[PDB]
Amino acid sequence: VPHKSSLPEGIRPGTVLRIRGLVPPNASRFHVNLLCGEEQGSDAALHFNPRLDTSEVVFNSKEQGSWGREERGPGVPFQRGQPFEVLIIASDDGFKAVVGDAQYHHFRHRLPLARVRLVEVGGDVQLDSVRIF
Repeated sequence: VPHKSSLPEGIRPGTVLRIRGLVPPNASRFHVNLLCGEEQGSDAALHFNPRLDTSEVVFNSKEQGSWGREERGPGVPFQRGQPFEVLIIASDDGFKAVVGDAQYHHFRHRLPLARVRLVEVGGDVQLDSVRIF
């Protein structure tokens, strides 16, 4: 079951999402979605998708059900069995992903930031906390 964090007032530049958890020892993939609503099929402003099986971290958007052009971070700074800390930071020009102690990727806004209303974490992941600062 996905972890669904409603944010009815939305997010703004300076919003920090702090995600702490652990990658299960048998994990293949997990994701963090910033979605525009609570309904099924809602558009995704950001889809942040570590893929342990294919050694990549995919970034994308989704509109009217269709995935956009994939972007990728460098390598895969996640390991089966190991804890992680991810920051997703909103700015006027996009999202910054931070993993561990380092800036990881910058994802330029594709959808208006003001549309985001929900953070969804799904897939093969153990979540300890998802915090909005």
